[PDB]
Amino acid sequence: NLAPLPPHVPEHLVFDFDMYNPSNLSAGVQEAWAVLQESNVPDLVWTRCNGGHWIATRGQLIREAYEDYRHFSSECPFIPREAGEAYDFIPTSMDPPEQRQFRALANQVVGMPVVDKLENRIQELACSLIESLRPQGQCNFTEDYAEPFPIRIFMLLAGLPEEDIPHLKYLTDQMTRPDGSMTFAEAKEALYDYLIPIIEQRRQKPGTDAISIVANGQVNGRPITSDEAKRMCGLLLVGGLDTVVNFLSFSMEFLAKSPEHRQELIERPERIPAACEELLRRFSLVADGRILTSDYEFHGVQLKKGDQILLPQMLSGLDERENACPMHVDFSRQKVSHTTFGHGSHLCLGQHLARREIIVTLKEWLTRIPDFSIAPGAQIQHKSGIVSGVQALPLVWDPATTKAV
Ligand code: HEM
Ligand SMILES: CC1(C)[C@@H]2CC[C@@]1(C)C(=O)C2
Ligand SMILES: [K+]
Repeated sequence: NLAPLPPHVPEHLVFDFDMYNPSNLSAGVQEAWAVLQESNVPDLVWTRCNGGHWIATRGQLIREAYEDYRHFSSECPFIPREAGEAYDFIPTSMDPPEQRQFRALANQVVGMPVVDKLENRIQELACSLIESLRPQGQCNFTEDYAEPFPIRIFMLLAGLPEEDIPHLKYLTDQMTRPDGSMTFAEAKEALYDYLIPIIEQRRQKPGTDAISIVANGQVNGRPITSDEAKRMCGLLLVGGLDTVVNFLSFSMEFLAKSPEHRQELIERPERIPAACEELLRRFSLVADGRILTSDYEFHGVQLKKGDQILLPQMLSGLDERENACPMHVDFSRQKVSHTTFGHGSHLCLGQHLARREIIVTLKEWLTRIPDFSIAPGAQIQHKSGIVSGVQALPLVWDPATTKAV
């Protein structure tokens, strides 16, 4: 249903896009969002779906809004309004200047030096999963690799038992793509209920895992509070359980459907990092936003204090004003423009971990299983939300064409 149009919002800017169930979803989720960049769609539209909110449709406006934290605050960064209001993860719910001391701490548990320390385990897990799959000649990619690989790495980093994954994964998914059994506030409450006693335990007896490091950390030289540590750990959990997991499935679906692209990476392994970047542009998948701190005129549109604005990270790289032939995957693309990992002061802290997971996946998979396709008959379905994803990805191949390492 459609929220009544607010008096201040011009009728000619109304485009009722539903970010949790977009009209054109069956053509693929990026395609469905890309309808916002068809001719005759303004740079900034209002949807009456999900309580009503603005959507910036072009990378120029998305970037500008992300840079301007004084007008576009991350205090309420999710749609619908109930979810954005409840949302209190650190650092994402804070604006500069107060945000920064918290980023620095988070960077200590997911930053480059940590990723370098994880490198061998990341490599081993990829190899163990793929080798185990190789003789079978099929898999359900979402459950058999896309989920266990990045998630087990995160649980290792966090010192959390893998048997807790089903519960934590369910809760994280309700925050990004709710099935309707839980509001965002209920899912958050449950994530914090899980975390509170582990945070307390690890402040009493500090270990070397990421929760211990955050919960015993300092921010600008003063001790972090129990409550702050919980709000940061919760975010780390969502990042670990619902980002790369989804991205790997878009990429693998594409590689399954495109022998010529796999062939390029098989003949030319050195291109994998570039291919990773071009897939991160084409299969970009996050869309969150900001709240207006004051009435503000932005690109000839009057925004009112309290208005929410969706600033889809997904859209910048798909905009033909940033990338010619944006729906085409070109691993040789010269200037790969995107905001897949966000933009401005909230630039993704997990991006080095993400790219390492993606590049290790591509290298290891294409080495052992160069030739695969979608299961015959399978109608691949995407799902949309704050993070988009793939419902199921059944793959098949002939074991005879695979290679043991
Ligand atoms: C394909 C993988 C990933 C994508 C596309 C992604 C995307 C994003 C985006 C767009 C933001 C900014 C959101 C905003 O400005 O409101 C962000 C922030 C963040 N990401 Fe990622 N991310 C990914 C992987 C990860 C992983 C694996 C982790 C950690 C386990 C993580 C940790 C974080 C954290 C802690 C922030 C908040 C930084 C801040 O608010 O200052 N990310 N990410
Ligand atoms: C938008 C995000 C991808 C970013 C990290 C996890 C996520 C869902 C957030 O709450 C901030
Ligand atoms: K909030």
